[PDB]
Amino acid sequence: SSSEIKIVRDEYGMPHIYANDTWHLFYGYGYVVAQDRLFQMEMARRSTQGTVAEVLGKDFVKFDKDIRRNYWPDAIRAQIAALSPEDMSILQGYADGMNAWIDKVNTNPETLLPKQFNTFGFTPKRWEPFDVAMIFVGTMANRFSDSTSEIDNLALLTALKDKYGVSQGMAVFNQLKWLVNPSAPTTIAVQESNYPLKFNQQNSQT
Amino acid sequence: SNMWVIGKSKAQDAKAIMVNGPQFGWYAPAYTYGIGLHGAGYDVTGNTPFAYPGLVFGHNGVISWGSTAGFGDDVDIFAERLSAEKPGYYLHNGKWVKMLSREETITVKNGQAETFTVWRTVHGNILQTDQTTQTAYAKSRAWDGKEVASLLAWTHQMKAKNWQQWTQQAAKQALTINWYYADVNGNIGYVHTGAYPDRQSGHDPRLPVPGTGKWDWKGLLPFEMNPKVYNPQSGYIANWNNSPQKDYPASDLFAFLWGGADRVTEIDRLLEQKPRLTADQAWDVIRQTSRQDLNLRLFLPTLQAATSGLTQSDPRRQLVETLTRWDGINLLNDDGKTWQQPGSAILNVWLTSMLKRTVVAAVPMPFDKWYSASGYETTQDGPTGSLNISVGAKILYEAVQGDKSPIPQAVDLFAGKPQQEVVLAALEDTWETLSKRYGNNVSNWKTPAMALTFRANNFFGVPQAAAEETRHQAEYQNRGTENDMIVFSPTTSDRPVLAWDVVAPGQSGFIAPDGTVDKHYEDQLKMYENFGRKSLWLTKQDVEAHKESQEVLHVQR
Ligand SMILES: [Ca+2]
Repeated sequence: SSSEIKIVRDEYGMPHIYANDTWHLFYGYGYVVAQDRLFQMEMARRSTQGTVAEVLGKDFVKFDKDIRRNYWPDAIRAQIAALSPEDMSILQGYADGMNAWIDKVNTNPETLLPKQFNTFGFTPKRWEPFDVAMIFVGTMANRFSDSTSEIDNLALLTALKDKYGVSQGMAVFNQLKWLVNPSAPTTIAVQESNYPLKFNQQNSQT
Repeated sequence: SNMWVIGKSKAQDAKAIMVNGPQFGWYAPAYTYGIGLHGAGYDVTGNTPFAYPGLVFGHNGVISWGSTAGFGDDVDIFAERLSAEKPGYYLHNGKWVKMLSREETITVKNGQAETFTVWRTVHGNILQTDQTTQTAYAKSRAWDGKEVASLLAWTHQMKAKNWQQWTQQAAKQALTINWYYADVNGNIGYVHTGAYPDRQSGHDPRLPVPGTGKWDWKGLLPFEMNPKVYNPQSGYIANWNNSPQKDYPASDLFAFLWGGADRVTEIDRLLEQKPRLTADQAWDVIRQTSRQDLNLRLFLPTLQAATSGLTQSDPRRQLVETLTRWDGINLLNDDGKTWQQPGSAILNVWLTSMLKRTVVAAVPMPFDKWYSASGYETTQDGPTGSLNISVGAKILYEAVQGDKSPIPQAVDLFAGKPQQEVVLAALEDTWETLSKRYGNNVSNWKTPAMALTFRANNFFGVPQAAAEETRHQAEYQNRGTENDMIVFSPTTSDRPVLAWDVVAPGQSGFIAPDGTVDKHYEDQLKMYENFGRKSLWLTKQDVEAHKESQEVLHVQR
């Protein structure tokens, strides 16, 4: 069967999904995620999209504004609109599977609604592909691939320039925040290769 | 996050061994989610953060993969030229271009809603503006527009069956991440993935560039420039967020440096100590590196040199002799709260004093505070992430290396004094502070250990569990949030692959409305503490043999 999804859990409760096409596969995956981690997933959805203050109040308004400042939702939606039907199936299968368990939960809350929801006073909402993509953007791209302190760097550089004068201020800046240091231990040995590019380290753009 | 991959020429009783310890902090429920997928071209087992569609850690019976944060510089800030008259516009390539803008309304539970506007230029979203200079800063990411493709690369790569197919998916992953590879034949590889800008000549990537047009990136560098190695001469690949390769520039973060003092050396020493390693010994590197003080190695020779001509009864020297007898491994006492040796406390106090006399003194306020931490800074709940060597300590290490450091010491951080005098003064400060609180008999110093908290709030500071769901672990371990090991072609089994992981507190975070906790809510928590691990299954036979339950769905799209 093409309509069948078999879910086997092991002795530690880890789910294995057996399906015959993409949409069914990731529907299974989303359905067990909704079973195991609904409250965590709903709070991560609010965190990555900046909708925490709606269920938690005034202490989270700055947080919500900072999250929304740091991305552009239409750009994410356009990337989702250009996927091919096979790639789109991953995302929408996953959201549909989540939705199937959320429908049973909001229909039988006396036994199925995670305690947390009653504690914090709100219930789960249905997911779309955009929400699945925003979990990854928010917790992976934004936490580990968005780092910069270029504005602060400049304020340090300016202060060193006032203290030690223009040329030496720069040389102290390179002592504190060097561009590269040839003695750093590397994952690739020099015998195998080295980076070919060389960069400016005098702030030549001013 | 760290990773060691051991190939054919270094492995004992197997062809390949991969051990990964991604460091995300510690949370309840667990930061990663265990999942096996069988069908539509997929046949995988592993665990992954926030149950992403693609598994960041796992294998598919032929190859295995793993990741560590890369920290390359893929974000630069463009200083945009505004106009007092004609607001909402910015100069770009000789014309006044209009900004993209969107309005947002923040609904607030038991409060009034708040609305604000978000602005964007060709370079990215505006971070901040300087109306005095009529300058607005735009953050420009090299991966902008490739978020969804990166997610999909991480999914599709689970189907690869060898290096060539795997690197094609690594070329599409645009975030600065290190990716690692191992296979059933004993091949091992590494790629520092992501999209990096092709900058104009004279662009210093540590500081802002004018956004008026002439400094615009030219494009993105090709994938052939990404640092990468396949079957390295050494027999192994190790990374603890250190530099990928010689001459590769690091993030522009003022607190982040790749220098001569780096915690990856702690993994290297252990892998170079033995000609070959078994799975059990590769796994045991987790326990050693978890407990290892990172500063001992760095500054013990300086401390020894400076106290060499001191008498037996000078307390500064007895502090160094205690350190000299120590291997730097922290162990708990029987009380569950103090360390067996005082070493980390001494280094902490010494290092804070040394920084305050050297690096801190050369930098103007209020930037001096960026270089004062010793790197031991924690609280009662313990460190929120990994222990590292602080920035101040990496800069101080270059300084005590003399003309053996490649970094020109434009200011003398010792300010005209012989090093040994500054070292001895800091050692006097250390003795004064510690003897006051513990007394003069060093042998009965019982200094406080760091503990470990599985927090109920997630990394953004937002609740994802009630506060009582917090869990405490008496021993702090500088290790992955999860640890997973994959062993290919074991000589000790008939199976081609064996894999193990540990996902604490457990795979479920479900609590019923009557407060009844799921059966798998916390059955991995003691296993994590003890450095234990559970088997990951992949084949149907193994899944059936270990089944605890089954659920069948019939659905049509
Ligand atoms: Ca930069």
